[PDB]
Amino acid sequence: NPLLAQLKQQLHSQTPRAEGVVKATEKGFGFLEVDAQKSYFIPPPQMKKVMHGDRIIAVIHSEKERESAEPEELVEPFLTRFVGKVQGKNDRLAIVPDHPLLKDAIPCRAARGLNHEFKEGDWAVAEMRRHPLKGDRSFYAELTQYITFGDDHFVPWWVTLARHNLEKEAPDGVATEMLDEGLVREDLTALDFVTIDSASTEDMDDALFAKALPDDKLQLIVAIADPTAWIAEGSKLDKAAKIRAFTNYLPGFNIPMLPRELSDDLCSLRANEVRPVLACRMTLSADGTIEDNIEFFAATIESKAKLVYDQVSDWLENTGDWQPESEAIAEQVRLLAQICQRRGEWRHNHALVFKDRPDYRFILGEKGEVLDIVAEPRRIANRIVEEAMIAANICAARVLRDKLGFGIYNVHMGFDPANADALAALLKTHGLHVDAEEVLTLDGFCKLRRELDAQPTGFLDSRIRRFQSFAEISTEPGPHFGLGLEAYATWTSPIRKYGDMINHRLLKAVIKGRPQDEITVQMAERRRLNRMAERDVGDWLYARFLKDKAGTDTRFAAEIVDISRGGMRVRLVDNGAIAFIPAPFLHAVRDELVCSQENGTVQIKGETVYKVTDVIDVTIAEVRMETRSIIARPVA
Ligand SMILES: [Mn+2]
Repeated sequence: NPLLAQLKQQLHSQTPRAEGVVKATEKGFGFLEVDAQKSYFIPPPQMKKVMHGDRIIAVIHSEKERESAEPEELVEPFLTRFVGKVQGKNDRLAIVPDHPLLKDAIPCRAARGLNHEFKEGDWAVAEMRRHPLKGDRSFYAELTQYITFGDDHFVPWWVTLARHNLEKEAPDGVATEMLDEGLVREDLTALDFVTIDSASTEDMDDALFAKALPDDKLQLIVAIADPTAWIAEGSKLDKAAKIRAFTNYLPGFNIPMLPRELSDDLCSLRANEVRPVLACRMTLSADGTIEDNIEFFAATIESKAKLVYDQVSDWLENTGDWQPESEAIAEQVRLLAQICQRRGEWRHNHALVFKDRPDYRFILGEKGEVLDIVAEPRRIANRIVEEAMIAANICAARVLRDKLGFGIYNVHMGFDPANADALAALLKTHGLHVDAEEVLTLDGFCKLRRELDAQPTGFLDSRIRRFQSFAEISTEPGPHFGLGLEAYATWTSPIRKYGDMINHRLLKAVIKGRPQDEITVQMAERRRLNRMAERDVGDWLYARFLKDKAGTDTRFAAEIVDISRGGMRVRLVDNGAIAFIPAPFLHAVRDELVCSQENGTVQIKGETVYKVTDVIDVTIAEVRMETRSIIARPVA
């Protein structure tokens, strides 16, 4: 009855359940990772109800000792929109999802309107449609897009773009005429300005200059291209850039935020071409600070030298190759050098000095093969443009703070106020004077940051950094905890950064007389997707580059980046590749070996033998092309 029914329902609700994530491997039974040590065993027949990565509620089935979990509710499904390689016969297609841990092929079927005959091996986008835990018969996906075919060498670029639903083209750009508002655009032409960029860039978005002043003072002029002089709010090209947010840069291939006809010409600041530029005046001295000596003002220049980072850095030491032809550009290089080497001193004493992990560059043939993977050096000329840029992005942050309290600012809070006392405890182990009170305040943050520098290695720094939040983007001004900036505002690259383009329009309002709520929402999101994309293509290419090295005695220095319970992750110093080293390769006696994810150490016979940050030599044991995984072993 009613009666019987009601009883059964209550007996049903009160029964033991746990919520967790399914962790399957190449076995039949899996586990529900509940938490710290709670993991339940999921038996083979029950494994077929769920997918590795699914978040589920399970009924807990009572047994004498070893308990069992029976999948009952799907909380959060692992797959929704995904990519994979198609298989099967004409009318019975399946798709193996592109993920190390999901071997099983999912029945599928093309959408409405999709007409492509899905060959075998075809890469497809799919959307999950059926799940056994939703009362469905079995797993069912819908093929919604064709990416490319199986043997396609360009698989790495296309699949990555498709899985993140990123554009693969520049926006269509009808380039209409240039605009007018109240442009009292000045005249800094005659005075010879210089670009300092890489070898192959057809767009230089920045120019530089300095003046012979009287007593102990300098005068930097940062000159940045004017995209907003042509593009207008609402404009088609305005609305496409809003969607894209950032230029997506990948190994050998970029997806421009803006049409090339601006980038390469109209906005580019070439050689001896008159170009409408937005500039910034400033003065520095022996310590190096600027006050009410900064004006932001539209102008126009005729750049008189296209200058390469290495040629420039060659001369700023002495070498055998290059000489600046002019006495104009030559003296103007000495200018910017003294500027740079003095400007570093203000940020070491009032901010946070940078050590920006060495960008790796892929060198590819016209067919996509990896020839090499060099690491981009940070010589002096790089630190010249870096310095200038840094200083010149600073000036905007203040200005736009005073006029509006609007801007596109980058807000790094530092440590999560939750982990707050979790941290002052940690250092307390390491024996480090950290009052939980001050901590949060910038003064504390940056004073702690100093003490870390004083350490033998970067171990403790790696530790504490599991405690901070991520740099965000906001409309209000904030502090750049990570940079040591009071406030930070980017206008350095309006051509690649919508934020910097929005800043430009705000920077125009300054000279003259609020970016909407969800703008930052999708600016953050695109930067994430852009970062994952770049990383995923690189993972493919590393696997291809290193393949022939597997089983060989080639050694590679590798820094240990993360310790897990089953082993440790290293990044090869020379190329940046990430490899895994399983624990039975670290020591032959398992009970003698401890890997703590939580302590960033590996102990052998009670002692610490490796820690996050260490640099050891490794050989390449295995490279799995299907999954792009690289296994390494320490040199013995
Ligand atoms: Mn540049």
